[PDB]
Amino acid sequence: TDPFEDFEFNCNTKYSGGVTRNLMRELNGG
Amino acid sequence: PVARSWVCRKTYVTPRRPFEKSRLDQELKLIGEYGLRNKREVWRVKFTLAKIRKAARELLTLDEKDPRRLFEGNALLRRLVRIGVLDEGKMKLDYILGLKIEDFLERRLQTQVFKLGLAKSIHHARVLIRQRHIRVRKQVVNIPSFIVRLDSQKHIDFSLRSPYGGGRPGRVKRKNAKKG
Amino acid sequence: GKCRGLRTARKLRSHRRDQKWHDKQYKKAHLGTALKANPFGGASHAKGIVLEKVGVEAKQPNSAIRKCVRVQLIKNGKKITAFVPNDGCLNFIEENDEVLVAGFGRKGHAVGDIPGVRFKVVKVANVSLLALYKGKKERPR
Amino acid sequence: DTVTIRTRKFMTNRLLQRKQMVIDVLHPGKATVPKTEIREKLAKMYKTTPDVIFVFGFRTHFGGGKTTGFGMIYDSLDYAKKNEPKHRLARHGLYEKKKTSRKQRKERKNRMKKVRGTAKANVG
Amino acid sequence: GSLARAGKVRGQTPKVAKQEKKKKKTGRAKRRMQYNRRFVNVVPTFGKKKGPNANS
Amino acid sequence: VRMNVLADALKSINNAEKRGKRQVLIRPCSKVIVRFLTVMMKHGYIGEFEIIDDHRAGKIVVNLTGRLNKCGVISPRFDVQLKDLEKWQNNLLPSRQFGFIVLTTSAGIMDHEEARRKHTGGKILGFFF
RNA sequence: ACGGGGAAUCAGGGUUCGAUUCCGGAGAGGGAGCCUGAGAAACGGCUACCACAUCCAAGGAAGGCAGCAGGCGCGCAAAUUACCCACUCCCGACCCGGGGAGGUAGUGACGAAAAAUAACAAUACAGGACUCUUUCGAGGCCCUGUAAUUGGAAUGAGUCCACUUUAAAUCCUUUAACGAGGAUCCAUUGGAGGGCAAGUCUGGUGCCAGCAGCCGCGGUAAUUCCAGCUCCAAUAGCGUAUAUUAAAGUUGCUGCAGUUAAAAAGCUCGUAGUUGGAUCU
Repeated sequence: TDPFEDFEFNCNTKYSGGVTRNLMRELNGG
Repeated sequence: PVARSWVCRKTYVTPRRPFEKSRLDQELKLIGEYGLRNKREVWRVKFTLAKIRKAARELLTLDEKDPRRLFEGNALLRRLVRIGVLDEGKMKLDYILGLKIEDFLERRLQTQVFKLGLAKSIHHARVLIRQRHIRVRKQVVNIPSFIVRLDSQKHIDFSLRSPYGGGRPGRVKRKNAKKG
Repeated sequence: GKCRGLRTARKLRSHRRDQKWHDKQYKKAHLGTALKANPFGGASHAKGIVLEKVGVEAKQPNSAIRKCVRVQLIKNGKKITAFVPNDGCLNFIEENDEVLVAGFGRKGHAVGDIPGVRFKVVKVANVSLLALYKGKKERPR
Repeated sequence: DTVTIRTRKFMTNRLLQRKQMVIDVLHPGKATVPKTEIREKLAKMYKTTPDVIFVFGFRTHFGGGKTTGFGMIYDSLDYAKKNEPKHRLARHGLYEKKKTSRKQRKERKNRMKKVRGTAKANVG
Repeated sequence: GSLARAGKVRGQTPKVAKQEKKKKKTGRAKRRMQYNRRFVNVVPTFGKKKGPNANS
Repeated sequence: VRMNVLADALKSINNAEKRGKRQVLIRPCSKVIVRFLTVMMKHGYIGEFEIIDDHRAGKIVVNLTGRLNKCGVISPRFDVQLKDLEKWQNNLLPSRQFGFIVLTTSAGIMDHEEARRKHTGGKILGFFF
């Protein structure tokens, strides 16, 4: 599972918040 | 009409944002490092530090020769150096604003029992103090939050009735001796 | 602009006190008509007697039947509609029994799907709906 | 160790014919010393009889080290019986309180309030 | 708009009994366990900065 | 109409300093304007100025060293005690290291630091920093 | 709407609250009128009417808990018909009598303070390695770890004894006996899409049941319902309803706005009101 493109093809669907949260967790994990 | 007193106060403040990640991490670091029980101990030390900072900040707006500033600032500084939070070399009102929460957490009896070597770990120090094994001078102290003064640091012994320092075995040792 | 004079205290005070009425929350809390129209009469909770069970169709995008009960309050006899929160919880309420009812959490406003219902049932027959829901307590036999 | 007695705030009260003091009791590994043993110790320390020595209010410090209380040594036993609270005398068997409860006395008083003359003695 | 189905889904959900798990620590011990999990060891990480309850 | 000529003087100085002009004309002049200007110039904000003495009410030509960030008046002239001075300083001044509040006190027109030294309150005229 | 001292909140400015133990006032079912007295328009004093209500042999008599307990009713909403004058004081002719004032206990998760529910070690293993080496490895050279592993230590919750406490053991403290391995002597309350900390894991339901403060989830992979597991937030506490404070610079004195978002009167005059030019050492 990859947050980077998950955010790129889910930000309009029901899962926008989860994939956005995961992508920000990858970027700055602390 | 009753002869009782209703004077009481709360000793901590609940944070404004309940779920700040950095705040949670810092508070957990403090709890783990000093072996505290919950976040309320962190918040209590935070509240005392905040009140001391507030008094110092108010006193720093007065004139440097205002008699109330002199009296109250000298009292506050003497109190802060009494418990060893502040070095007596740095005894100006502006150095009070430089104190951290960990300076006040360092003076706890739990931390001091761990540091003086009477305990192997900080949690061991907590269970030691709570189990009436640690005395300050001649007084058995059950409170891990006991803030040790500078003049009291040199006298933190292992109690005169504790199995570890006084010479009477506990229940477990006595029962095991009675087994054989 | 605004008058800034050393002797304008009366003008400033009167203007602020007159303009505060155009604030909706202040006018609600100080006029008293909204307190008179409040079924609870300023109370946080109220007991009532259940008159019937009703099913209130949800709002336009959603599609469900919310379970509510008409309850007549003991204190003043006013009829209200109280939403029975959890699922299978309407089976815990009988006709003409006694319930405790609290607000819905929006200070006399409808909440979510349910239209025109601003109350929720908290107790029934002196046992809370949560104690019956989780099996901790049973309805008296 | 053994029990030790010290008398902190000694004072000679000639107005009540006694000597009043604060008693510190060192009992490093024992239960709180009974008042009677403390009275014997005070009698030995002050060269008098333990029947004019009244001790009370003994609080043991946390941790079990010592006990602190108050004590009073009277000039004689009659001066004691004159200046002493009745309960501290009864703790020595020198005074006996009434048996009746407050309720019985109050109801009896109100009953006698309803009669006039010697008939008051005939109520109860 | 019938009231006949009121406990439908809860009534027909297959009951599963809770497992017999060990008691969790409480108080200072639980906080010490959290501190050890989160700040002392980095065992479960894969370098990807996931969540504590990540199932993927 | 024209009330508070000090407000006009300070606004003219402010608008001229913003535009970068090296001199400003203030009219009419008054004792209070000259005292405020002297308080500014002692602290080295405006520099020297001249008073054109026309025979009805003076005018002033004020040189403008580019050191004045803001100058303003406080209207109405609130009466300020010694205790309220710190609150006024917090409200008006950009920092505790620079900037002055000017008061008219019975000892004259002077900055807040001078009034604290002299142990007197007064009425706040304006500020500059 | 009893007033104030004051309380909550608050950067500064404020906003709400104050029946409530201290001071002042008022009342003793509603009114009214009085006796005695230094002092009362007194009600644990009287007289009458009004309302309510009691005993009656129907001729009469007798009432006043907004004192302390207690009962009914009301309601979302509040404790024992307990012990004592030992303390604090008050009253009396009085060193002695009395005091539901007051004290002491009982109920008490209003609230506030301290503070348990484990600590250590040997033993797999995990990783680093402010330690040694041709990757290698020695990682007891430090620190983790559902390991129901094993091992001895520590101790109080509890039961109990003697003191001490106290007017009377009415707790706390003190001593002693017993008292932990699943230390079963078993911590819960809300949540896990976002706001907001923490699972698009599995099973069930299929715009139903329900969730959801708001946006929203659910019409067959439901990150949101019902559950299992796991996880996180606070923790002997946590959720909910309502009032209120900050947030709210969305009441703006500090400190808001008015072309088009809500908004400058159709226009002018004009009395109160507000403001009012330089100048006197």
